[PDB]
Amino acid sequence: ELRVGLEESELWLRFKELTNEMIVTKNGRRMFPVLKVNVSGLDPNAMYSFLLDFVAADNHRWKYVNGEWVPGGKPEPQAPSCVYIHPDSPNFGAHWMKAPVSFSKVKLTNKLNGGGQIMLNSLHKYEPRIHIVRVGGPQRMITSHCFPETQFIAVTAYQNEEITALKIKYN
Ligand SMILES: Cc1cccc(C(=O)N2CCC(C(N)=O)CC2)c1
Repeated sequence: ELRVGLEESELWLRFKELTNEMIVTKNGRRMFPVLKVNVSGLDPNAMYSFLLDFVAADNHRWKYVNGEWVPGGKPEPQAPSCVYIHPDSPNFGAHWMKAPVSFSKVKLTNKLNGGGQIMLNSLHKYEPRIHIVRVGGPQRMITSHCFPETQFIAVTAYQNEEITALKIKYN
């Protein structure tokens, strides 16, 4: 069975219990913590591409009001985010299973941009999601996995200084 696990869940859970935040910029900012995924049960010899996207966890705008994140009352449907291809793609099962698949080079932006960068809506809450796509093979196959532990609100600057401190402590 294809097994997908989150590396350093311990640390992600510290961020999550405070409400995690990720900076977005016009040029695009890398993520801390980095999404690192443990994958077992691939065909070592089959060919796969690893895809990352961000699901809008709800349809609301969030604001930091008197030291607390609170959703707006005016939901709007959230268009699905663009997909980031792990730059090791495509590659053999063996490659993907020999070390955690680490999305260290994805950049989160607030502006439609050249390419690579993933545009998110500021003050929306996001749930990272991967797709493992069997490529080249006779039968195309996709397996998808969500990472609740890695939810965050996209921000142009940190609101909760407890997050600022955790980010610095662990970077
Ligand atoms: C058919 C399929 C499905 C999913 C992912 C891929 C893939 O790994 N790339 C990377 C290289 C290319 C690019 N320009 O980034 C796009 C296709 C291919």
